[PDB]
Parts: sequence; C-alpha cells; structure tokens
Amino acid sequence: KNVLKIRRRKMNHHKYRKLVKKTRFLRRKVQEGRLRRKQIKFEKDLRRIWLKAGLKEAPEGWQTPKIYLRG
Amino acid sequence: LHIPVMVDEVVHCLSPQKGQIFLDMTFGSGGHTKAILQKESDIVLYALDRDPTAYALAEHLSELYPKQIRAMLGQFSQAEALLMKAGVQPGTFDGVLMDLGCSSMQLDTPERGFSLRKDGPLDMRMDGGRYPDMPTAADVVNALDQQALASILRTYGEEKHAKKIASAIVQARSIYPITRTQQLASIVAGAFPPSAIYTRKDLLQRSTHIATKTFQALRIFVNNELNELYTGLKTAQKFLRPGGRLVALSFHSLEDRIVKRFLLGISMTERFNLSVRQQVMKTSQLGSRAPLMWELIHKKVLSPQDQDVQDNPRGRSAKLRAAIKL
RNA sequence: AAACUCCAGUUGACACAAAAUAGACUACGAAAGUGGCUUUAACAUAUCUGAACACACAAUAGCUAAGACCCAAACUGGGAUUAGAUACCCCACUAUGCUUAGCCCUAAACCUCAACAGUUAAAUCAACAAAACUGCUCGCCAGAACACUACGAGCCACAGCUUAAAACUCAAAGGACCUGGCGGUGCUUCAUAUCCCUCUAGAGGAGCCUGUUCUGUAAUCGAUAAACCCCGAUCAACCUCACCACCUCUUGCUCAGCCUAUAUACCGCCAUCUUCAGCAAACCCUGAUGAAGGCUACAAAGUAAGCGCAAGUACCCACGUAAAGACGUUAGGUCAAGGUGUAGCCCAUGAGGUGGCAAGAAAUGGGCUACAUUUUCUACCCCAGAAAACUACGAUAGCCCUUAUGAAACUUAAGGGUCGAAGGUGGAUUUAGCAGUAAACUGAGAGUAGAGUGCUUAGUUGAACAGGGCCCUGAAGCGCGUACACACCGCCCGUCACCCUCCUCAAGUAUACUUCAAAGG
Ligand SMILES: Nc1ncnc2c1ncn2[C@@H]1O[C@H](CSCC[C@H](N)C(=O)O)[C@@H](O)[C@H]1O
Ligand SMILES: [K+]
Ligand SMILES: [K+]
Ligand SMILES: [K+]
Ligand SMILES: [K+]
Ligand SMILES: [K+]
Ligand SMILES: [K+]
Ligand SMILES: [K+]
Ligand SMILES: [K+]
Ligand SMILES: [K+]
Ligand SMILES: [Mg+2]
Ligand SMILES: [Mg+2]
Ligand SMILES: [Mg+2]
Ligand SMILES: [Mg+2]
Ligand SMILES: [Mg+2]
Ligand SMILES: [Mg+2]
Ligand SMILES: [Mg+2]
Ligand SMILES: [Mg+2]
Ligand SMILES: [Mg+2]
Ligand SMILES: [Mg+2]
Ligand SMILES: [Mg+2]
Ligand SMILES: [Mg+2]
Ligand SMILES: [Mg+2]
Ligand SMILES: [Mg+2]
Ligand SMILES: [Mg+2]
Ligand SMILES: [Mg+2]
Ligand SMILES: [Mg+2]
Ligand SMILES: [Mg+2]
Ligand SMILES: [Mg+2]
Ligand SMILES: [Mg+2]
Ligand SMILES: [Mg+2]
Ligand SMILES: [Mg+2]
Ligand SMILES: [Mg+2]
Ligand SMILES: [Mg+2]
Ligand SMILES: [Mg+2]
Ligand SMILES: [Mg+2]
Ligand SMILES: [Mg+2]
Ligand SMILES: [Mg+2]
Ligand SMILES: [Mg+2]
Ligand SMILES: [Mg+2]
Ligand SMILES: [Mg+2]
Ligand SMILES: [Mg+2]
Ligand SMILES: [Mg+2]
Ligand SMILES: [Mg+2]
Ligand SMILES: [Mg+2]
Ligand SMILES: [Mg+2]
Ligand SMILES: [Mg+2]
Repeated sequence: KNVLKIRRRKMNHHKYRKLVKKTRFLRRKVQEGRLRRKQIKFEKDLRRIWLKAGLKEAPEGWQTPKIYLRG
Repeated sequence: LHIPVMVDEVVHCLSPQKGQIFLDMTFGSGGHTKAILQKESDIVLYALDRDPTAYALAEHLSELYPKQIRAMLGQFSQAEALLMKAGVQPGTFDGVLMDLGCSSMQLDTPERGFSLRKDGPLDMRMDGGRYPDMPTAADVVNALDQQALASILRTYGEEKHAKKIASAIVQARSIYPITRTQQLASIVAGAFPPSAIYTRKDLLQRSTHIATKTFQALRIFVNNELNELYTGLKTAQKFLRPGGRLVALSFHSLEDRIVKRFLLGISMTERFNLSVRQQVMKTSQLGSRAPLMWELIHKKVLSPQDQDVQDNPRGRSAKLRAAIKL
C-alpha cells in the first residue's frame, strides 16, 4: 500500500521535535513554574482538610513533603 | 572606497622580489597593481585591461612609477598579440595576477550600466567604446529569442527561472525598447508576483533583487568573460616562467571551475559537482589524467576573512587559486 | 591522497569479542526473543474469557556507575571528490554494541489475522490479502485534518513516556482494483538508403538564379517545425491585380455587388503519421451480469458480414514502379478556385479609368554554373590536333549594341561585342540514393503575345557498398512500478520578516465571582 498516512505523521513528528528543540529553554522555565503551582495546589488541598475538620494547625509533627521535585 | 580583495594574500602569494617581471591581466582600478608596486620598489610590472578608462588610469598612474608599471589595453585573447608586439613571447613572467569580475569603478559609475540599483544606459560592457560595434546588454535582450536568451540566463546566470524571466523580456521589448537598467530590472520582476522582488537571498543571507542573476548573466555574455578566461589562462601559461606563481581570483562558480579545471587538467566537458558515488559509477561503465602542469601553492581555495567580508561585501565570494607552473 | 613503516609475509604464543557448515531444518519461549560446548536448575493452570493504569515482562537506541576492548561504529579530525560546505569513498578514533548494578518502557513490538469453542453445509465470496463462516467473551472504533498535538494527571523518565482533547478549517479524506500516461524502468528483438558506422554524389565556402525573412515603400494576400520557403504561380512590363495615389459612377455585366471578417461554422480539394494495419458495426460467451475480458491447431469462446491492407488493374512479366492507402491524429492548409453558414458594407468595405509600387543595409532556403588535366577549344561522335595559370580554367553577372514578342522592353527573352571578377573543391552540420538506381549527359511538353537556372516528362551512358552494431533517434513483444489523470513541462512535501481566522502558553498585576455558620461558648 501507499505510506501517505505515515508520511503525514512523520512530518508532524519531525516539526514537533524541531519546535521542542528550538524552545527547550522556554519550555523548561514553564515546566518549573507549573510544578511550583502544582506543589502549592497540593499543599492547599491538605490544609483544607485539617481546617474543615476543626483543627487550627497541621497535625503535630506533620510536614507536607515536596512530591514534585526532581530530588 | 573599495579595498583590493585579498591584497594581503595575493602579495604574500606572489612574493614580488627584485629581479622579477610580473604581468597583470586585469588592471581595472589598479588597487592590486599598486599594492604590488609598493612592497618591491625594484619590481617590473605589466598591466592590461579591457576598459580604456582603466587603461587611462594606468597611464595616469604610470607617472607615479615611470617604467616599473607598463600599461596595456585589450582583452585576454588579444593580450598575447599585444605582448607579442613588445617581443616577450617567452615572457618569463614570474607571476600573472588574473583578477576577475567587474571593476569597482565600472559598477560604481552608473553611466557604465552595470548597476541595476542606479539608472544608466544598459551597456553592461567592460569595453569603453574601444570597439563601438560591440553589442551591449540592451542589444542582447532585444534580439535573441526566448530559447536563445533563456540559455544565456540558465548557463551564465545559474537562473532556475530562465524561461519565465526570458519570456517577460521578449514581451517587454515588443512593447518598447529595453535601453535602461531599471527598465530591465522591472521587466524581470514582472515575471514573478510582486513579493518576489526580494524573496531571493545571497549566501550572505541579505535580500537581493530578483534580477541580480540576469545582470550577471548578460554581463558574462556581452563580455564573453568565460571563453576569454580560458584563453587568458592559457596565454598566461605560455608567457609564465617555469617556477612562476600564478594567482587568480574567482568571485562566482563558473569562473572558479575553469580555474580549478585548468590548474588541475580536469576536462572542461566533465559533469559538474561530481560526487564520489558518481565518479565510481562513471568509470564502472568503461571497465567492461595527464601529468599536472602546476603545483598549487595552497591546495584549497582561500576566501576573504569574515570580518573583511562585512567591510567589502562585493568581494565576499573571492576564491583565490594559486599555482606554480611546471 | 593521507596514514603506517616495532611495517608486511611465514611460524609460534595468545580473548570479558563474535558464535562457518549443520540449518534445504521450522523447533523452543507469553511476547520480546532464542541456532558454539558442558553441567545444574527449569519451561504456570484437569472449563474458558478476563486490565493503557493492578502484577510481572518487554528488540534496537538511550541514561547512571564501574569494568573489558578484538572488531564494528553515531560523532569528531585528516585525505579525496566538489565552484565550495555536508554527504556518498578512504584513514584514524570516540559515545555505543559487551560485562556488572540500576534505570528508561519505545518499534512497520506485523502472521498488519484478539482469546476460547465449533463447522465445511448453506450464499463461496464487494475487492485485494490469508477459503467462507457460527457461538461466546474481552478490548477497541464512529468523516478528514488539527493530533504520536494542547491542557490535566501519573511516572527513577526533565529536548522523555503513557493517557488524550477543543476551537478555527474543509466536502471530501480513505481502502481495493482497472485503464491510461509516465519511469534518470527490466529483458528481448529491431529499423535496410536506415538510428549509428560503412558506400556514391552533393549541400554548408564563391558568383549567379530564385523563394523567404528583415528593412524600405503611398503601395496586396495566402503558405510559413516536421508536414512553409521555384509553395497557391504548368509563372506579375500593361493586362493579370486582389495593392497605393488621384479622378469618376450609383438599381450599378447580374431579379445587384463585396478578393469584407470568421478555414475556430463549412462543402469542395488536400498535407501529415502512411516508408502504417488497423477501424467501425451486428451477435455470442467469461468475470456472481463490477470497471473489464474473450488465445492455445495433438487448440481451452469466439463468430457470420463491412472498410482498409491484400487481391486485382495500369506500365515492359508473376518483378519493379505507379496507383491505392481505412478510421483517427495536428480545431493542420485553403472563405483569395468556386460555393456557402454567420456577422458586416450598400454615395461604398461596391463598380470603372489614369499613373505607380513591386527595391536592397542585409540574413537565410532551394537551385544553376564553377573552381579545371577523368580538364579547356576544334574536328569527330570515342585510334586526332592544340590549349593548359595573371591573354589558363571560370558569369547564364556588369556594361554596350542588335534581333524576337508586344500598342508599349533601361526593364522580358535570344544573339553579338566588351569585360575576365570571386572561386583553387568548402568548419560545425546536413541531403539523396539498393540498379538500369545514384551520378553524368541529351531531348520534348505544359503555360505566354513574349517571358524560369522552375515544373512535368522521354531517352542515353552507367557505378560503389549492402556488412557490423544499439550512446542518441524511433519501433515492437513480454514484464515491473506508479501518490501522475490538466496525465513528469505531472503531482506532492518542507521552507520564508505578506495576510486574516482560531487557539494555547505566560510574567507580575489588579478585577469581580465562589466558599465559611452544614460552627463554637
Ligand atoms: N577579458 C578581459 N580582458 C581584459 N580585462 C578584462 C577582461 N574581463 C574583465 N577585464 C577587466 O578586469 C578588471 C577586473 S575587476 C577589477 C580588478 C582590478 N585589479 C582592480 O583594480 O580592482 C576590470 O577592469 C575588467 O574590465
Ligand atoms: K558457530
Ligand atoms: K545456517
Ligand atoms: K510484517
Ligand atoms: K501502466
Ligand atoms: K558546397
Ligand atoms: K478542412
Ligand atoms: K471559399
Ligand atoms: K463566407
Ligand atoms: K545552394
Ligand atoms: Mg502536518
Ligand atoms: Mg603517501
Ligand atoms: Mg485467563
Ligand atoms: Mg479498561
Ligand atoms: Mg493486557
Ligand atoms: Mg503501552
Ligand atoms: Mg527494553
Ligand atoms: Mg546499553
Ligand atoms: Mg577499527
Ligand atoms: Mg569504544
Ligand atoms: Mg559475549
Ligand atoms: Mg519482531
Ligand atoms: Mg484477550
Ligand atoms: Mg470473488
Ligand atoms: Mg475524526
Ligand atoms: Mg512515538
Ligand atoms: Mg506527548
Ligand atoms: Mg504536560
Ligand atoms: Mg552556397
Ligand atoms: Mg509574401
Ligand atoms: Mg500569414
Ligand atoms: Mg492561415
Ligand atoms: Mg505546421
Ligand atoms: Mg493599371
Ligand atoms: Mg500591374
Ligand atoms: Mg474589393
Ligand atoms: Mg482546419
Ligand atoms: Mg497488366
Ligand atoms: Mg504488382
Ligand atoms: Mg504514390
Ligand atoms: Mg492495394
Ligand atoms: Mg487552424
Ligand atoms: Mg467568398
Ligand atoms: Mg473599393
Ligand atoms: Mg580566359
Ligand atoms: Mg554576358
Ligand atoms: Mg519592336
């Protein structure tokens, strides 16, 4: 058979890889900011829980971990 | 002002020294010829040009050095006869500096017709009326048929759109005579959509007019620079001393090939840009080069320094091919 | 070329690399994978189905760390080719391929066939692939493109993977097959005066003749690559004549006229392939009654007729040469042979008279005559004598004078005189010819009052070569591929600071909007 459908996908993937290459430093700064907000959004969800349960502070000895950092 | 292209290399390359006689087949403005009469005060030099205006400059500049520079006028083909009248048939010329292309003065003066940007008569002829019957670019475009004119553009201009740019010229000439540079430039642009006027780019990646390949094409067919270049090199060889350093300067591929294929013996009828794969395929069919007469001082073509290119963009494409006769 | 020259050859010693032959076998394993030898362990389930995410795996490439390193090798350096750079080629060498310990989790990971069970009778079946189906279950799909993308989420992944949209946009996108076209497509055999070489005489150089082009002119038209160019013309001093200038006529030689436009409305007569052998009907049969196809002679679905070829006829045979040569191709040629559709003129685009143009700065086609000794002149029609280089060969040209035709002749033709030029056998290229031909020479005819170096045609003398090939040219047969069909001068893809539509991200910054009391003392 022909390979015209494969060729369309080939070009799409090539241009995508080429776009990612050109903007890989901007995309890295954007990804970092998203992970920071993701961590903040997670921290708020846990604070909402203990606050809606009647507690005024986090459970004694509880520290919310950083679950989105590369480390 | 136009600094002589690669003057530092050409001076070192020829190493002009006392007791050596040199020739210059393209005096033009004389910047190179003067740079050579500065390093060695005891040098002997001969000049030549196709432009009588260039030959007058040499005559006026001969006052600076009475006999160290000898001015001559004529084409490369006519150079041997002109120099043969002097009687230096063996010549024993230590070096022949065959600078190529159009002179800075020739294309800086709009009257000469070489500049598309300015408005001058469509002469585009290095000859300065020394032969008043020599056809000018205006004559070439108004006479030749589409097939004939297209070949001029295709072979000499390296122009893909030879049929498209030639048809526009044929139609335009019928409406009115093509006699001015801007008139032609507009006709060539009219073969393409209006935006095409500056779509094309140079190797410098700066926009160029869409007719910069028709001004070069006609320039080389009016002045027969390519055929005259083959005889010019041959004549230099006959008049060049054994052990004498030749130095050429090729600003475009067509002239560069001839200098390459002459200093290396390669047949002029071979295919261009032959790859190693094609070379194997060519010789495999036959299965079923002569001794070189030169020693290339620098094996690979030199080129202008990138910093110097910006200062003198006209000379960006200057490819210097040096050789010693064998 | 560079590189190497503690290089190369023989011999011996010598691996953490890779595993000829067997293997023409088609086995093992869930898949990925697994083909040197040995040993140990060892290849789940006594109903089936059952996951993007649970569980465990998963080629190649890749990451992290530590080792090995023969060979290979992205990358890189050098050499070469190249107008030049990269690549293709050569040399050297690295990541990597290996081992170990962790990751990463992708493939055209494809028998492109989900697992299990059953059937071969029905209809065999859109097509192709891989004979057609039934039961049952899970997974998945619902126009193209956007999109292996965006956002969200998860992940040892950080230029990553998995899952996976919408807006704007379009009337298609797509699958299979057939035909055609095309292929820098395969093989095969070819052209017979031919594609090339080979044979003979030429053209291309000179002058002249003649056509065309260009230019010129107040002054036609048509033909105009093959298939125009001594072509319509077997023919222009007036006439012819359709052209130009001037003058004249108006029911006009005609129950008017128009050589006005349109050959891209036509008839008529033709060019061209054709130096072809095919074309168009009436039937029949195959393919499930799809587009399509239809031959095997020890014959298997084709056939009774028409046109062309063929036959026959003309010329001197049955040979040859003529003639013939369909359909179709080039909207080929001709409205100016005549006729004619349509449109236009009618005091003028019609009709008549007078005079006039029909040239050459040139370029080019065809022809003629030459450049001579196989010749030149004379006699003769083949046993001769002279000529034979600046008084030779060579004008059919120029000039001058006669004659012929005509009312009209510097002009047309013939003859004489004078003149004695270029030319010294012609580059690329190119034409014709297979035998009574080419070549050479001689006569006649058509048409005119006269007029061609043109045309048609009769005769005379009379050769050489005919083999060998397939780059180019074109042809045929049997194939292969095809995203082209406006048919490769095709089509599509990427690219670009022109444009509008839509979407996403995003710094900080405010802006409203939602939530609390669905509580406690
Ligand atoms: N065939 C030829 N014979 C002689 N001179 C030629 C020529 N083709 C070109 N030329 C001349 O050579 C020169 C080349 S360009 C000028 C270069 C000169 N050395 C200078 O002083 O700048 C021009 O003057 C040009 O007119
Ligand atoms: K083995
Ligand atoms: K094997
Ligand atoms: K497969
Ligand atoms: K085909
Ligand atoms: K000739
Ligand atoms: K016709
Ligand atoms: K007619
Ligand atoms: K008509
Ligand atoms: K001729
Ligand atoms: Mg795309
Ligand atoms: Mg070496
Ligand atoms: Mg199961
Ligand atoms: Mg599921
Ligand atoms: Mg599964
Ligand atoms: Mg998966
Ligand atoms: Mg893996
Ligand atoms: Mg690895
Ligand atoms: Mg190696
Ligand atoms: Mg290594
Ligand atoms: Mg191993
Ligand atoms: Mg596989
Ligand atoms: Mg299953
Ligand atoms: Mg079927
Ligand atoms: Mg869809
Ligand atoms: Mg992918
Ligand atoms: Mg993704
Ligand atoms: Mg994301
Ligand atoms: Mg001639
Ligand atoms: Mg004419
Ligand atoms: Mg015409
Ligand atoms: Mg016509
Ligand atoms: Mg034609
Ligand atoms: Mg008259
Ligand atoms: Mg007349
Ligand atoms: Mg008339
Ligand atoms: Mg016609
Ligand atoms: Mg008979
Ligand atoms: Mg016969
Ligand atoms: Mg005939
Ligand atoms: Mg017949
Ligand atoms: Mg026509
Ligand atoms: Mg008529
Ligand atoms: Mg009239
Ligand atoms: Mg004489
Ligand atoms: Mg005479
Ligand atoms: Mg008379």
